Amino acid sequence: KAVLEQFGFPLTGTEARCYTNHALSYDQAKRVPRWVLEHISKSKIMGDADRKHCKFKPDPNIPPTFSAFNEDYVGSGWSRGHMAPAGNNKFSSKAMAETFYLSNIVPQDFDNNSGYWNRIEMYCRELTERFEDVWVVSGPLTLPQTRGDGKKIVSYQVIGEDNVAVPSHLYKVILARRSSVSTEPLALGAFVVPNEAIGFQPQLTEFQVSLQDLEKLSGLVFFPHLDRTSDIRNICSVDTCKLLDFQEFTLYLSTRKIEGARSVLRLEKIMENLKNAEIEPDDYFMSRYEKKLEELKAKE
Amino acid sequence: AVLEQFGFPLTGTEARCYTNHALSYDQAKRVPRWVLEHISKSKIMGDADRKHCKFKPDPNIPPTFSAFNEDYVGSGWSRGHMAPAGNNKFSSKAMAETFYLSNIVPQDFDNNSGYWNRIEMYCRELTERFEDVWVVSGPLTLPQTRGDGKKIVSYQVIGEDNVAVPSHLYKVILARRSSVSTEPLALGAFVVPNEAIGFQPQLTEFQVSLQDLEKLSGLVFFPHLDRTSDIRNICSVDTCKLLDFQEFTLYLSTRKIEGARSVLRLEKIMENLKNAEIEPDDYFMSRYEKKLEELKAKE
Ligand SMILES: [Mn+2]
Ligand SMILES: [Mn+2]
Repeated sequence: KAVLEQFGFPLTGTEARCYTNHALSYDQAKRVPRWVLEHISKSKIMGDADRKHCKFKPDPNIPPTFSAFNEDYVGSGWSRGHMAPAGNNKFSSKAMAETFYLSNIVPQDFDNNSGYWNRIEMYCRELTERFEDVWVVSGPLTLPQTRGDGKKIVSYQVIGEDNVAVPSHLYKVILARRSSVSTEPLALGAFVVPNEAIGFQPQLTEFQVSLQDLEKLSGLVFFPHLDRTSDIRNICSVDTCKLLDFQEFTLYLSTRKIEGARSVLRLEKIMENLKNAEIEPDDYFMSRYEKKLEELKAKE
Repeated sequence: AVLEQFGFPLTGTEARCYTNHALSYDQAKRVPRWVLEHISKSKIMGDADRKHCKFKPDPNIPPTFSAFNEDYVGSGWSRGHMAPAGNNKFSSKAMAETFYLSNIVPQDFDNNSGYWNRIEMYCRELTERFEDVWVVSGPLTLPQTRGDGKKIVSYQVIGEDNVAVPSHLYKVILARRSSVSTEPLALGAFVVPNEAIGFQPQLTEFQVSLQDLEKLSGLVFFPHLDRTSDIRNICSVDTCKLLDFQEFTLYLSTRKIEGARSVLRLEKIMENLKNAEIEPDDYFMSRYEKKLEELKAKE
């Protein structure tokens, strides 16, 4: 109607925004993304892109009045948690840098970010070994709880002067295709984890939800082009949905710390703590360990 | 375009246009984000009857993201129009569409029949002085500050479908005197809490800058409006005066006359009004004694 629209309808700002290796819809009221879609493959998760050189910055395309800023996060007790992981963009330093735009970031628990959420990310990358193409939609969720008088309440903290919303939960929708020629039905799974320290006791399936139920909670329709009348396999039935256990994940963490060891004694402590946990180093750990020891012997 | 092979997720925020209002829906909260309406002298006159309308789900909203009457009834909250039904007396179709729950928000009973209603009346009143009035209404969930400084957003969700109950409501009023007028435009933004508000607060207490409201709601109102141009504050070019108690209490009483189905209930409207230390004006006595003779001609 021209009369209503004479000075324009209000702008919500939810238009899809495309980047090198991810797309997102931004929530200008909460200063966080509504959803972030990415595609993962064997080649994308390989390359020389170094996360150490990347910096968090406001997304230059976002109107500043609706953008978050590093000052909102630093000192707030919450971490800047990627929705599209930086580890999924080793192939392109430009793609990785764009995952450090705050339009891709939500306030996330430190332990969750470096723990259970990281392991889900790793599981998503692992799926590329068994599937050729993997699509992932990540995003925040603000869920209700039942107050003492039975009534359901949504409560969430809001940090910084820009009032960046802290989600109560995080969701991931994983879609995997064996290949573009294959006749095998696609594998899909929806998962919802609280934005807090989880640990190693709960398996990923304990956080699995039906796609319908997640769409009702998030107010979103994921992968709308996907025809649901066809057969879509449960990813936790056709695949494993098993994250790394304590031993494997610690060995993985201790292997990464090798490359940052700036002294020989840092490097032996890494080995020390790994031995104290009775986790025997694997061949890959030793190769990097020996490589770094002679490297550090050749430096001042 | 390998990301799009199976489509980006759907937020469902596209503008939805109706006979006399438009809105953007929030599928997660099951309430509108904003509702824009245009008011004029002609629109607010006509034979469209409110009592012929029913609240119903919006037929164009996906049922999975829609609210239902079962969510509101018994929840302690009223179904509150953003675009009021009273602005569509010219068209029964327009009025019926304001009863789609896509235009509805959980609203405090007193706020809806009281302070918010009075604001709706002031907007209609503007059509005496401005030939065109645009209004954007919607809910707001704002944070409250704990004693330690932490800002917490806390709102209730009602019904099986978890319809969000907002803490505040907002209105953006834009008025133009005429399409041939050199006088500048008039604009104002207001934010009232979603609760009982008495008669002491004047509307200007709840007035906020349009910049602030936009930062709180994540919306850009009237983007095609040039803000470097001559844009006047609505409360300096107009009065921003709501009806006081006596004016409003009389307005409420004159309308309960038309619903009096018996004489004994018709004079109790007179009695309650006199016991309210308000004197019936001519319009009251006019329609009052008319309904009195009408009720003597029935039963
Ligand atoms: Mn992370
Ligand atoms: Mn109302």
